[PDB]
Amino acid sequence: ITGTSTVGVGRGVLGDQKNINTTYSTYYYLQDNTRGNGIFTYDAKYRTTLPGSLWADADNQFFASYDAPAVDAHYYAGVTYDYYKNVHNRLSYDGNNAAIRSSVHYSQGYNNAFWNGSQMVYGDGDGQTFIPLSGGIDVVAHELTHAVTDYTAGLIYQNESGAINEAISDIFGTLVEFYANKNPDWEIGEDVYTPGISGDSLRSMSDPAKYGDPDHYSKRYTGTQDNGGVHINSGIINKAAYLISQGGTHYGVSVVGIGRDKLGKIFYRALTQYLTPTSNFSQLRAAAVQSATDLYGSTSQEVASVKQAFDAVGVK
Ligand SMILES: [Ca+2]
Ligand SMILES: [Ca+2]
Ligand SMILES: [Ca+2]
Ligand SMILES: [Cl-]
Ligand SMILES: [Cl-]
Ligand SMILES: [Cl-]
Ligand SMILES: [Cl-]
Ligand SMILES: [Zn+2]
Ligand SMILES: [Zn+2]
Ligand SMILES: [Zn+2]
Ligand SMILES: [Zn+2]
Ligand SMILES: [Zn+2]
Ligand SMILES: [Zn+2]
Ligand SMILES: [Zn+2]
Repeated sequence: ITGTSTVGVGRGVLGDQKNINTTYSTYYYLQDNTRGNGIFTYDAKYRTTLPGSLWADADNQFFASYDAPAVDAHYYAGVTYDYYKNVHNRLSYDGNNAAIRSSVHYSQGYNNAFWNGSQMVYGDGDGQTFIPLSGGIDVVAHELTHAVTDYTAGLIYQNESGAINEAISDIFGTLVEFYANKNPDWEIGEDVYTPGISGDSLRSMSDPAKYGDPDHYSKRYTGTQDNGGVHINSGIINKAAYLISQGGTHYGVSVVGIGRDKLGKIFYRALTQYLTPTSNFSQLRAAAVQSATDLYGSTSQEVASVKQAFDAVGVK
């Protein structure tokens, strides 16, 4: 809509207060004109029809419980936009400042969130397994990174390529969580998963085996479930990324950590320049080594640490 850019105030899913960019035209709308071609948040009204109605509010204050998932979807889309622009010089998910649209209150008791090719979609969860999924910044950024992948490498969502696709989304979901300084960790989905249970998550990047996921190529899942293990085998790559950043000793291989910024630069270059739709784990290693070589030089510690980390998880 056309109107005056304003700043409202609201509370997110976890009860935290934040300012959000809105647009005034009789009502205040969840329309952020400050980022690219805009960030737009919609009410799906518990239907499965998309996108629903552009979110309208009478007083620019968003403290109702019904408001909370919209506040966080809107705010965390903006944080993700800022991360890709400020850190990687990428303008929105397509690199051409495409508008980011999100719908909240999708369906009823729906324990999922997804990028559907043109917008974000968030369920509210069932209140036991999940609370509204836009409350997790790493979830938001994970799903928006699938859009980045679709517009660059085009990794297909099965077998090793699909596990890479998932791991890329976990890596940048985590780097956005650190960028925002929003209770950062190397776990995925901890802020919205099992509200009754403290200290768990959907999966761990620092210790995938904590939840039974593989942390070495020799332990990879080889069956047909989960599209060939896309959420299971991602642990192999997630552990390598953790080692590249933080260092450690894993299956007897010592890795010198190089930190989070260089992790992000190496993987962003690999994704945007070198990966293809059917890249496998071995090709990811080659792409990451070449990216580190491009950025830091063939004899650098950065290249040596990438090699060490992939050796540690058994990927040659
Ligand atoms: Ca209000
Ligand atoms: Ca996390
Ligand atoms: Ca929990
Ligand atoms: Cl560990
Ligand atoms: Cl371990
Ligand atoms: Cl470690
Ligand atoms: Cl170990
Ligand atoms: Zn997803
Ligand atoms: Zn995913
Ligand atoms: Zn966290
Ligand atoms: Zn798992
Ligand atoms: Zn899965
Ligand atoms: Zn280990
Ligand atoms: Zn370890």
